[PDB]
Amino acid sequence: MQLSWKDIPTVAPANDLLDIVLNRTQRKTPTVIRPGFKITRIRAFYMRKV
Amino acid sequence: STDSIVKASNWRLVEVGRVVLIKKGQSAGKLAAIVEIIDQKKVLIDGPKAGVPRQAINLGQVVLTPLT
Amino acid sequence: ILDTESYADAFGPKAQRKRPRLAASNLEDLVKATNEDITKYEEKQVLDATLGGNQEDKENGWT
Amino acid sequence: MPRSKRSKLVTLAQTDKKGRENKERIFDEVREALDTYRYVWVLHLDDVRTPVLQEIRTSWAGSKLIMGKRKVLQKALGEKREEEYKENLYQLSKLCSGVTGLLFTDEDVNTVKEYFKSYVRSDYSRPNTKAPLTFTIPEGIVYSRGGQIPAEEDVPMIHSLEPTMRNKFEIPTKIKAGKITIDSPYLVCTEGEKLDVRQALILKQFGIAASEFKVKVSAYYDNDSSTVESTNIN
Amino acid sequence: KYLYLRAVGLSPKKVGEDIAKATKEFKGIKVTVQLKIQNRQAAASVVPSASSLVITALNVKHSGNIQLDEIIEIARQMRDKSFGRTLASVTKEILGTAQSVGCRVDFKNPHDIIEGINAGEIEIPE
Amino acid sequence: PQNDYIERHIKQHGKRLDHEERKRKREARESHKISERAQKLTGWKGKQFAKKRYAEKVSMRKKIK
Amino acid sequence: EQVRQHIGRLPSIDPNTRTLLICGYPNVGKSSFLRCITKSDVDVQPYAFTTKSLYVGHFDYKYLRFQAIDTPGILDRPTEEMNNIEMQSIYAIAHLRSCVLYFMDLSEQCGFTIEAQVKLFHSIKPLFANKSVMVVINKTDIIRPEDLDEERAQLLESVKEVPGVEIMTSSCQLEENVMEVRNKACEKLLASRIENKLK
Amino acid sequence: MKYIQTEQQIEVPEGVTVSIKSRIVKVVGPRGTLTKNLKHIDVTFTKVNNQLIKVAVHNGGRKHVAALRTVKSLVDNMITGVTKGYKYKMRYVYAHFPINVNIVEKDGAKFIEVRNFLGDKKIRNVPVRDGVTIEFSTNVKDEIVLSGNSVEDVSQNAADLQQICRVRNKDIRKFLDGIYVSHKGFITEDL
Amino acid sequence: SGNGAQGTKFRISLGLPVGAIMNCADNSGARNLYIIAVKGSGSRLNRLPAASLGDMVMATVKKGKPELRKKVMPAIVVRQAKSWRRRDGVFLYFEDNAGVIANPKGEMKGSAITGPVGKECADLWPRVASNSGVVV
RNA sequence: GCAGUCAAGCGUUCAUAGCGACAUUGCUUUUUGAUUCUUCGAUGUCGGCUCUUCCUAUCAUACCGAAGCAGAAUUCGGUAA
RNA sequence: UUCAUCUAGACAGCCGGACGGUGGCCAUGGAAGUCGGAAUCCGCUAAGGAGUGUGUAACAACUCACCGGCCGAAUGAACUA
Repeated sequence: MQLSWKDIPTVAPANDLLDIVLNRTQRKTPTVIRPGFKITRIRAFYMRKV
Repeated sequence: STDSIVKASNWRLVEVGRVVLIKKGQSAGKLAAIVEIIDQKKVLIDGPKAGVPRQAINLGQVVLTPLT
Repeated sequence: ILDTESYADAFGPKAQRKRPRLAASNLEDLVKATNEDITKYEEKQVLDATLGGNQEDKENGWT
Repeated sequence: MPRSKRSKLVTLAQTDKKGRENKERIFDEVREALDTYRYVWVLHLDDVRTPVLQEIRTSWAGSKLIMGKRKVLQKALGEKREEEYKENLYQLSKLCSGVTGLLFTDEDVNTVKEYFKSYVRSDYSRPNTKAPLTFTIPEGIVYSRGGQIPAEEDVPMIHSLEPTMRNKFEIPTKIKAGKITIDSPYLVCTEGEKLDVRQALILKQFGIAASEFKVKVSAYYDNDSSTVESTNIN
Repeated sequence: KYLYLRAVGLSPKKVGEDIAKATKEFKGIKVTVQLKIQNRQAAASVVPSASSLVITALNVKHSGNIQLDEIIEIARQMRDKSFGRTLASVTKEILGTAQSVGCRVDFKNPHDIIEGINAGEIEIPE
Repeated sequence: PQNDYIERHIKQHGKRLDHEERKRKREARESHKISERAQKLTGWKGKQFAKKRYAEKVSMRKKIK
Repeated sequence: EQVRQHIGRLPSIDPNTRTLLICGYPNVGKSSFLRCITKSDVDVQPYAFTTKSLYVGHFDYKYLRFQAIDTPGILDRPTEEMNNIEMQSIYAIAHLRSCVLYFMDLSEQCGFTIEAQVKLFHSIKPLFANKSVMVVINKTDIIRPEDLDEERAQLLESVKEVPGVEIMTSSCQLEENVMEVRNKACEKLLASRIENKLK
Repeated sequence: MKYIQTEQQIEVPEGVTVSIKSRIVKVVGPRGTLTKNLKHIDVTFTKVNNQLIKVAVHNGGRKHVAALRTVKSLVDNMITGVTKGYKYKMRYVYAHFPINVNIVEKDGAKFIEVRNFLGDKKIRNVPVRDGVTIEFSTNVKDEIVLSGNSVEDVSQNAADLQQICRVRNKDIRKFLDGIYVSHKGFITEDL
Repeated sequence: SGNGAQGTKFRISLGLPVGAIMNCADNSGARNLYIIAVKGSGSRLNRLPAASLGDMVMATVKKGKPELRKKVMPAIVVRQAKSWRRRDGVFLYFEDNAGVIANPKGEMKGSAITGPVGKECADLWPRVASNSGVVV
């Protein structure tokens, strides 16, 4: 908006942003696979993490 | 007319001169005077008129009697 | 620029940048520069007004 | 020591604890002064501002005033005859009665006693004493002096002082447009009041130095005459 | 009553054009000055201060090479308002102030004149 | 509101009447709450709490030294 | 983060709407032009910079919306040695199409002799080469132009030499005078805008 | 290590008579009577004197000796409440909407009724605990005084007002409104 | 309810599922509207979002003025062929189901509406009631 | 990740023989949001229709805490399936 | 366990002092120990930083570190299990 700029989102520090995004990955993605799974499932797991 | 009243439990005290009643062991049912206090659980008792040798004994082995 | 003045020196509670580092020589050159900037900006707004009426479609709220 | 204990709060300041050797130094300086100077007065300076003490200490140069722990001074002079330092000196360590200073000097006894009779400077009305006045904080915007210079002559009290005025001083204060303000006049103390801590902290806060200070001097030890004269100028 | 200020080198518009006289004996050296108002008119005065007098013995920086004949002088202007049994003490405050400023006294750093006095190598008229 | 309007508000009206004491009490309780967190935060939050406490203690030590 | 916190607080100055800046020294003692001619809170107590940023207020004149801007203040230094606080005032003057109101305090209170304020005006004259400018002499309820000195009045008549500049008396303690000053400033501003629009 | 015997001393003043049987303490004095049930603490009392009472724990741990000073201080607060009496003064402050705090009998009981808190149409009812007297000072505007023989009741009811007017979903740096304890004291002042 | 809707809306039988062509009642130049979405609809699994009288939809102009087609503008249903209940008990229906082009705040793009407009829609949308020559 | 650094500590007998937490530095596409609008061998067949339940690592809704959180909105976090 | 402090008064509390050159130098709208950059010394001392933090537009005030008064006898720190 052109006359005011109240609406910028909160920009966290670097380590805080690190914690935020990394923990969102560890929470909003599944976190259990086993080495006995098909390598396709292991791959899909880690590609999803990335 | 208006004094403080506090109900004091009159516990027998493990004190030098308290006489105990040995409830088990070779001195069963014999009196013995407490001679010194060793620690919280053990004391040195002596019961010479009843035939108790001077010894260090647990307090769970004897029963405090009202006599001092 | 970060070698000479840092972000902390540029702005903040510990800011040290108190004067503009490229202050103009005098007031009148500042004024004529400002007039040129305003003319350029307003001409830019005019020329971009030739591309839009999609902004006005936002007044009628379709996409 | 077993757990759940108060954590000692330390900070990063420059000055360090003095220790035993500073007391040894005070002890030895008192000893040498006793050997050197003649007259040794014991001065009671229980609550003394340092500029006052430094002016007193510089209103003469050829003498020396020594302070320190009362116990270390009584030790240096000696508790009793069995441990004293000069003949009949223990009658001085029996006369060290608080914040005590030792005034080793060669000035005539008359000069010193008249000076300590006639020296006075104003101080804050320190607590636990009879109040030397009565100031009522006026109603309205409280100013720095609380009315002791007029309102147009004084500046408003800092808004940041209001939490202290309201919590530590118990004065019912408001903030009206950034100015501390009481709706009704508030009296702090009356003449003759045995001051509490908060009364004397309020009086110091407004810079009310209506009271005065002078040195309470008890007996002095005359070195060569080896006796003590119980002067007492309270 | 008295009002003190340092920002020089209550009727504001009048005293400013009256205290210029007392200052500007100092070539733009910042000096504490006082005011002695009687009813509504003030009189200007320059207060003897260590830092301001050290500068006149010479952004900007101070290197000095001041000679010790004047440090004892500057100290001598401040004996009445200092806690010094000797002029050696007061010249030691002045040498401390000079070391704060950044100058050098008799062509070396002002602090060695402290232990110069302490070792007896330097002596002070008294 | 336009320019540092919260300092302006604190200057013109002060803070809440219990702000000093409620803040001081929270600070005093923080020593208890550190222990409570270190003994009750479980799992990943507990692991992070332990690691940040170790880092804060080593930074305090280095500050001292 | 610091920029976002600060930039979200900045006022909402519209360069294009009817604006009028309040230059010079309007904020003296209890009085302030921005607190009196519009609803807005501006700190006042006599030191050189009691506000470090632009403050905006608003009012309505002849059913139109106006904004009034209080500038943090300017010193009479050259441009190569002025700081950001007064670059704010200078940028506000130079950009916003406004009616500049330059205040002087003939009283003692601002901390400036009359000729200092006039020399400052002669310094910031070139910023005015495009706007409409007014001079406002305030605190006349505490000063006497009848006993105003001849050299003082000789400089004050000398500021009217600048084209488009006209002075007024005023006193913030009488609302009628401040409303008069605001009214004529607005009238000049509508005059210029209408001459533009009907062109 | 188990302390053989650790003791604390509860000093009874001249006008107070305390009765302690089976760790139920009754304290009676000029301002009324108080009773507290201490049966959850294994602690032993003793009347050493008409003006002193000894409270003691035999063979106690570090957690058990932590309860002697609590018991002693609780009995001490009883004594001070029954002689000096506790007086909590709360001041309610507001920016735009004036808080209206009245005392109303709802259903045979006594209630502080807070109204118009930040313009709320909700009426906030805080029950008055028994033995707590709610009084409105006239000398100072907008101040409540709570008094009673029990510090526990007075302080709890004061904190109940403090919390019933908690500001929700607003920036409490800007919204200063509420009922705040200003001063905790004694009714007398000075003896 | 929606943006610009006046007050609550009671239940009426849903007539217009997604994918339903409805006439353009106004004079904006569209000849029919194609409902692609319905405002306010709940998320039931296989249930198509359905629209009724007085409901705001999202519609594409499928036939008509080329200045209006290929665009997705909000619309407000003003008629309905599915019989619904009026509380003063009568089940009624119109002969066609139709709507009007509205900006999301409720204003009519057109300057008039032709044919009847249900009172449940005229009442709910003031700009519809203000542009409808025939109500009920 | 590799290669360094520092050193709380460790080894100990020699703290330089060596280990070594935390912290940090170099490498990764051009300092002015332009591009980098940009794709590069899954040897894999699982996936939808209906329908139930569980997990919490919570998206929403409930209640809280911390933020320049004025309001509105938002962000981060807590209890919570 | 090691080290340290302690009737030359220990730990915890109140109470008091917490000074003088001095508002040290530079900076600038202001910057007085406390936005900052470098000095960081002297005096007077029982002790008191060219200042540990809250604070002020700057000051003021409060604070600690440091002494001292009251009290009276043990206490603190780092480590190990």
